[PDB]
Parts: sequence; structure tokens; C-alpha cells
Amino acid sequence: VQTERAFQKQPQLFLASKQRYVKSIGLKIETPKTAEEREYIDAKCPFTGTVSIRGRVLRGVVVSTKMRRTIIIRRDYLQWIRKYKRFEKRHTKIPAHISPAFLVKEGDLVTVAECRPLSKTVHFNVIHVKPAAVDKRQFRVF
Amino acid sequence: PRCQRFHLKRLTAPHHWLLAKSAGKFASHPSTGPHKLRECLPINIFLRDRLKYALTAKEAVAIVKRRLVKVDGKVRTNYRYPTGLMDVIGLGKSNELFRIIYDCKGRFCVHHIEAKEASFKLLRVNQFKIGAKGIPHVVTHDGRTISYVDPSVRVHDALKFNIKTGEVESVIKFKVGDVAMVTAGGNVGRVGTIQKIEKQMASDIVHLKDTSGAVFATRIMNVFVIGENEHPLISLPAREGVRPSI
Amino acid sequence: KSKACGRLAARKLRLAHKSNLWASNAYRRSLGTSIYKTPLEGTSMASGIVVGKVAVEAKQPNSAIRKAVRVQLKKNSKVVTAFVPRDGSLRLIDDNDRVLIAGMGRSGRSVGDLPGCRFKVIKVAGFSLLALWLGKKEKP
Amino acid sequence: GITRMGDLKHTKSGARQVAWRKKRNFLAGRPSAQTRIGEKRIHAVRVRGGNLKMRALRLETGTFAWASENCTRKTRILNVTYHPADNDLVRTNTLARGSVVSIDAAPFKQWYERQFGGGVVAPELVAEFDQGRLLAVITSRPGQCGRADGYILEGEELAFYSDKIA
RNA sequence: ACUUGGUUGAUCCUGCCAAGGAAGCACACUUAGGUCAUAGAUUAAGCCAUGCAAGUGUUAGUAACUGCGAAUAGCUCAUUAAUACGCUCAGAAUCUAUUUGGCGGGGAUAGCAGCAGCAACUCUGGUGCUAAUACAUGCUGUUUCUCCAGAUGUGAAUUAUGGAGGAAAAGUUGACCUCGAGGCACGCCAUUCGACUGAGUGACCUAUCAGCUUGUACUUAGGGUCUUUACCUAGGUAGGCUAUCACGGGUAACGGGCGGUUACCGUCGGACUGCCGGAGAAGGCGCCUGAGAGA
RNA sequence: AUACGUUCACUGUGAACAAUCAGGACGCUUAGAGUAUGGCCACAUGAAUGACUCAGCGCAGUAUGAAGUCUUUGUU
RNA sequence: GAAAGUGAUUAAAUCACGUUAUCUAGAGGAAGGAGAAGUCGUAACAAGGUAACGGUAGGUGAACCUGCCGUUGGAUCA
Repeated sequence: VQTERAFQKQPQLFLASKQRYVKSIGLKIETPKTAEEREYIDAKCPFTGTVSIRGRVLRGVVVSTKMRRTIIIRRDYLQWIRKYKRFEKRHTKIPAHISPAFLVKEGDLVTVAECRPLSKTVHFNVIHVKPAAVDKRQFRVF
Repeated sequence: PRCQRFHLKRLTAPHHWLLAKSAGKFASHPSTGPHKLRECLPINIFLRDRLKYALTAKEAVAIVKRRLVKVDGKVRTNYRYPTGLMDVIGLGKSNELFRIIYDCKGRFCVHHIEAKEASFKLLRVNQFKIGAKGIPHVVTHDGRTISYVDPSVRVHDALKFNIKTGEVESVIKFKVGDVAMVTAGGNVGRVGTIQKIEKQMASDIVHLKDTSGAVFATRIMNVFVIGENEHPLISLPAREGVRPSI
Repeated sequence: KSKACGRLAARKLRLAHKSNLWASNAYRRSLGTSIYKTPLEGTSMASGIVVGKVAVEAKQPNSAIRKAVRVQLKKNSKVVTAFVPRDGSLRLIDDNDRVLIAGMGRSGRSVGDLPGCRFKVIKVAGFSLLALWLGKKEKP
Repeated sequence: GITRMGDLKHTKSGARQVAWRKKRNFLAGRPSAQTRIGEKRIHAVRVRGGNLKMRALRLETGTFAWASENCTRKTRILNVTYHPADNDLVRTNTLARGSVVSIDAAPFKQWYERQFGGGVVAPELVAEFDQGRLLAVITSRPGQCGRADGYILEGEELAFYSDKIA
């Protein structure tokens, strides 16, 4: 459904005299079933829209579900320190765009992979969710 | 901000070339060409510090401009022209034919060869694409755009190339059980028979074998498929990319 | 025991170490800087014009008057007392000359019997006292 | 000049960011074309790597395109009714991309009888065709391209934008 | 892989202070010879007389014009606390003179000739001509939009390419040197030297710096750019960072390869470092020419 | 129904990534250095290797240490 | 197919406010250290001639004194 001033339109498709464009992203991901039976458009989705996925592929637990079609991960990594022969827990808050194909709560691990810049902060896009139930603030390395 | 810069220093010049740390600061910057900066070897350096004909660099720029030298059919009066892997070098006056090709260790060597062999050369497919009227065409490790190339010509295939006419006579297919000289990294300059090809998700690995019976991997882009099953399509050096080991 | 030993505990060890350096007086003196507000200005040798000649005397038990000149410096325009070594030597220095001053050699602090002053006169008029005291160079 | 550079602006964390260098001609913005209607003229612009972005200042006609029938005629643009970004583009009749502008369609009407007398047509469009001013969208980039052209407004789109005007 | 003098009448301790070894600036006294390396960084990125440092002629464009160069090299470390630098990736979001390989298809001025003006300069006015691989002319593609298909190629593109339509000139039209050979254009695709955009991540102190942030954070549409993005302008939400140290302050802070000290672990220094990358030309700021400059 | 049935950390192995430092060869008259130099009949060479090194990448091994495991009833 | 004009934009420069940091003048005030065998006491070390010492309140030239409550590092391991 199309609320705003501009008419929202699925690109690369002509009505002629509904249809939906759907894309296999590859790298071992099953292109999920709810993309193929749902009214949303989004050009910044991997599957429906026009964003090609490429390069580095991350995992981490979700913090925020607050913005429209954007979430925040925290990647969670150990840093070896040479002197003290011992690691320390570090983290990094990585904001990442979501397709409305997915259904994402707070506090569940996802995967992401990078694309072109969609904003200042966003350069990543969600390609697979695992659900989790039920919290965040665990430190979890993968 | 950096631009395209003329003055190559020694030290920063590559470790192929066997340059003195002394004998001045600057080395000869290669001109732009088919081959890259790092892999190549100019013909200013070729006549100074292999065959040892031109003692000074003034004398080296003399003999290229007399037009005795021929890179690969053509004359080339430009000098400092990058020449690297499988290029023929015909030389006028006391004429000798060479092919430029790697040592055991990674260094360049220079090899007197028979004239009937020294017609042709090999050319690996780097990039395959379509363009102009549905026609497939191929770039090489030179940068020879071989258009109207035949089928069974995919990436990492060699092409034997006749030089007098712009032909592609054979095509040595990539496979298991096929000889391949490595041309970059740590295993640069080494012959191997290809036992395994490991596909790599996204951005792949290939495992090799000497006649001695050592074993070593590399990235796929480094291998140059030299000829089909033991016997290659080329005169190889002394030792034959085996490399000593005690 | 008496510290964190665990595998993940390297933030505790690194950050606790930074605190304990501020107890150490050498790290404290270097870092504070803290050295600039000094007549020397952190320079081993300084030069400038003599104001006059002063008698400062030793503490105890050593009864002796030491003879240290007052010297204005070139670069700061401050004034500071400065010892003159070797017997004679106050007579060799002359009034209102340029002199080169250096440190007492104690890396700061006040040295021998002599309190207050932390400075000795190396040269006068571009010559050096040892040469002058020995008399293998001259002054006009 | 006008800069395309973003280093000066604050981080995500909200930190006062500081320059380390001058402005640079990698990241040079230029002024807007502000592409109105009436009298054709163009200003050529040198860019990175030689080349020409032919910037269009004011354009009369545009090469518009009936999509469903496959037919496309050089047609005179009259006015901007609507634009989804700004109402300022409507007031001064600026041609941007996505700009909903009516067209005379004299050529399209001629096309229908010269072909036919197939065709069929829709009941919304015949309510438009009696006036002789079709709604249509500019799809080109007038400023970069220097040429403006767009397809006719039709189908489910033609319901939507007609409510936004009314 | 090292000890010794100093609190006591004497003792054993804790404990520093000195002594002791190295280098790196500076002062000093003294000095047969050889090779080799370095030398106005520390303070004043303060100021400069004079001389010189970027020009360029081939048997083959015609003193000039024309073509290319001058954006490199050289110098310095004042900014900069991570945006720079390093190290991994990435271009399916890009530009690229020159080389190299494919594919292609007549009139008007400069010196020269002449008349003048300034205290002065590597400033010129005005008339009288003539040059071309300079400039303009001229016997299917390029750019963009719409639609139908979407490869033998990729991890993946409704991508590459093909066909059917319209437009536009922003255009490929060897109008060419030297004696059958050498050389020079024009356009498009690649290639080469690179450039430029984005990501992850590493490290100097400070809590007598605990809250910071309004284009600030997302979204939809546009403008602009070589492209992607609050880069900038609109409409709609109210978000982002923070005790795993945000934000603020300090630096006698250019980063790195590395250098000095050492039994190991470390630790101090890094203008230079015989190299790499960045920044700056008295201080800001702006711009033309060009493949490339905020020179 | 002859390959598939958790991933990591950690270990081994493999890829990837100048000078200096360590180290091999060679009597620069020696040394610090340098990349040479040695054979009287046209020949033979050498300019290795390791470290620089944390992160990121692959296959193999599972002892230790993690995560994986929505149950007043879960999975196909 | 130049100059002049008008409106945009990037704006040096100067004028002015406001903080802010580093330096720096000040009659006086109140401390701290150093040095001369000054003056006034003699508080502490012995049951130091009222055992000392901690917290706190008041007082007096100065050390110190006294009140309330602690400790033994007491002069008692009873």
C-alpha cells in the first residue's frame, strides 16, 4: 500500500494491457516464501528491490527495532592484547536495513551482508534471520 | 593527492629484477603497456642486466632505437616497454630468439630457443564477455582482445597463438590432470600437475604436484595452464620449476 | 591472587596499570610538564648577561663562602644565581660579560653544601673556565 | 565552491568533526539547473574526464511515450500540475524527474485513426482525451541529460495522482 | 641473567638517594693517516639582497606557432587523536591523457615589416601580409527514453547482448608529413599507470571531562556528483552514540616501515629515518586551463 | 534414499601479505660493508630461507572451554 | 558576440559580543620551608612527674587543657 505523496511502484515492471519481481541473491540463502505473496515494495530490499549483495558477511544479535525498515546489530568480538596474554570483550553497533519479508523481534541473532550506502550509517542488509525467545545483553561470539 | 608518477626509485622497484641497492637511486620506470608494473620486465633492463650487451644505460637506449630488437613480431622503438611471461624477443644482428619465463625461485631468466617453436606463444583467458552482435570475446594476460573466439573457451583456459596471423590454434582446457606454472605469490615460478580444484564460495584454490613429489596450493588466478598432461607446449628452463630442498 | 587473572580480564589489567603509573614520580614529572615553568626551560645550557657578583655561603657543617654570580638569561629575561668553580675564577669572570650556564649535574635538586643555586658557569666570553683557570687561553 | 563533501558534518555519535585539508575538486557540487518551461536553451558543462553534461534550462517539448500500445511522439509540454517532492516545483512549473505534467497529445490522437479507424482503449483515458491534455510523468533527468521525456499516466497510477490533484 | 657507599654505639630490615653500563643532542681539552655516512628538525611553518633551479627540434607537424610537459621530482611537519596512516576486502555505484590489442569510419591569425606611448615590467596598442597533423567544413554508430525477450557468463543482476519503436545533435566522415616501406590522426571497447567513492579493524594521556546529539538517526521523492550517501532541498516518523568510557579537554602528536635499550616479557623514541602514504607553500578564501590542480 | 547429519575458540597444515633485523654464499688486503665472483680458449654460477604478524581466508583434527536444546507437552 | 546592471551561491576581510585556556600587575591577608647556639614556657620520650593515643565539642599567649565515648601501640596476658 502507498501512503505518501509519490506513487510507490515496483520498478522494472510494466502493467501493459498482480505481478511481482523476485530475485535469487545466492551465496547459499533460501529466498524466503513471504516475499512472493505480500504487498510491500521497497527498492532497498535485496529480494524485491534493486540492491545487489556483495562482500563481507556478518552475524550478531539485534538491539533496536524502532525505525521504519531498519534495525541495529551488535557484532561481538574478542581482542587479543599482546602484553597481558589475555582477551577482552569488545563490540560494534552496525545499523542494517531490513526487508518487510522478515519478521524480527528484539533480541535475536541475524545475518547481514554489505551493499552500496543506503544512508550515512546504513551500509548493510539483512539476508537471513534466526528467531530467538526469550534476551539481549548476552555476549555471543559468531 | 597522488597522481600517476614518473620517477621509480630502487628499493621500491620489484624484487624480480635483481637490482643493485647501490648504482644510483632511480630505476627505469616501465612505460604503460600490456603487462602490469609488478609482473613485467622492461627492455631497458633486459639488455643491461641479463645478456649484458649494453654496459651503460645510454648504450641500451642506442640499440633499441637502431631497430635491431623486436618484441613479439613488432619492432618497438619506444624502449622501457613492459615484457613479461611468454613474450617472444627476436633480435636483429647476431640474431637470437628468446622467450621470457620464470625461474624456480620467482626470478626472470632468458632462454635461447629453436625458431620453429619460437613462432607461437601462450595466452591465458582472464575475462570472458559478450559484445557487438552477440559475439563472445576474450581478454588475455597481455590484453589482446581475441574476438570471434570459438566455443570451449572459458576462463583460465590457455590459447596457442600463431603471431604471424592473429589466430588461436589450440585451446588447453582447465581441468584436473593438467600441467600449470604458477605466476604469482609465494609459489611463483613452479610447475605442477593439478590434483584438486577447490571451489571457493564467493571469492578458489588449486592443489599442485612436482615431479619430485612435493605438494602446494595457490589462488586460482596465479596458475597458467601450460600444457595437457605432463608434457607441456614449451621449452622449460634448467630444473623445470622443481626448486631445490635440503 | 591480589589481581584479576582470568582469560577475558585484560581490560581490568590494562586500565588498572594506567592508574598506578600516576603514583610513580618519574612518569608524573615527565607527563605534567611541569618542567616549562623553569628557569632552564628544560635546556641543559643557557647563556646571558651578568648582573653582578654575590657571596652565598654553605649550610652545615661546612663553613665556607662559595661565590656565585647573578646572571640574567637571554631567552626568558629572568635572573638566577649560578656557582663559579675553581679558586680565583670570580676574578677571571669580569662584570657585565656574557656567560654560558649549565646544570649542577644532579638532574635537578640542590647539590653539595650549597643550597638554592642549581647552576654552574661553563664558559665566559666564548672560551671556557678550565682553559682560563689553567691559562692556556686569554681574555682582553 | 559549493561542496559535495561530508567530512565537516557530525558523526553518528554526535561529535564535532574537524577539517584536515582544503575543499577539493573531487567533491565539487554545482548550482541547480532549475529547469522551467518555455524557450529551449542548453548550457554545456565540462566535468571529470572531459565529457559533457548538457544542462537544460527551460524546455518546451518532450519525447513522450504511450507504453501499452508501443507508440511515442514528440509532444508539447504545457504545465506542471503536481510534483511529489515540492509544491515550489508546481508554482514555477519546474521539470524534474517524477514531475506530473499534462501534454497536448495531438500526435497521439492522430495515431489512433491513422492506425485503426486492436486499439480498444480504457474508460479513464477517453474522459481525458475529449479535453486533449493527457497527464504524464517526466522520467528523464532534465539537468544531467539535457533532454526530458516520459511515458503517459495510465492504469492504477492514473487513479492515484488524479486524487492528489483534486 | 652481576653488584657497592649512605639512617645505628653495633645489628638485621623496609626504603629511596647516589655510584655503575648504553645513545643523542650540546660544551670542553687533545689529535699522524685511510675508507664511508651525515649535517638550520628542537627556537621563528620568522624575514629575505643577488645568481641559478622546467623546459621542449627531429633527414619525418609549419625566431615563433602547434604538440606534450610543468599536478612528478625536491623541501618542510605547522595543522590532524582518526575522516589521516596500516592491514584486509569492494566496485553489481565510478572516471582515466599516454602506451598496448581489438573493432571502426576555403578565411584568419602568430612571428616578420612599420608608426607611436610609461618614472617602470618577461605589459602592449594599431595596421600590412602568409602558415598547418592548430581551427571550421564532410562523400552506420554515440547519448537518452519506452516496450518485448534476458546468455554458452556469475555466489548473485529484467546484467552483457538481441529485437521493435521514437528523438538528438553533444557526431566515427585519414580533405596530413618524409624517401614499395616507416610515421600520424579521428571514434568506441578493453588494457596499463593510477585516481576517486565505501566497509571492517588497530593504536598517546585525561572522570577536578557523565551524559552527548537537531541534518543529529531512519524512511519516501528530488537536485547535485565521476558515481553512492544529509553531500543538499523537500514531505513522513523520532530516532542515533554512551560505564566494553560516549561527549568534552590536553598534547613540548604528522602516521607507517622501523631506530635505541634488553636474558625472556617489555619499555622509550620515531622532524629526518637515504623508503611508503598524507598535508602545506606569509595567513585564509576563490577560480581558469587540463586526463589529472581547489596548482 | 557413496556424499550428507551443529558451528566457532584452540592446535597442525596451506593460501594471502623493499631496505633494516636474523641468516646462507663470496678472502672488498681484513673489518664495517657490497651483491658479487670463480674458471687463460668462450664455461659455471649466486643474488636462498626465516622473521616482520595481530586481524581476515581454506581444508583436516575434537582433549579442553563455550554456544546449540521455546515442553501444564516438543518435532515430521 | 565585451563592458555595465540585477538576483543567487562560496565568501576573504574588518567591527562587536560572549565565553575559554595559557600567561601576568596588586595595597594587604594567611600559610609553608631555610638559616643564624633570641625570647616565653616544657607538651612528648621513664608511672616524663595528671599513662599515652584516636574521634568530636568548647576554651586559652604558646605548646596544650577539660567533657563524653573508644583502643593498648600500657605500667595488668593473673
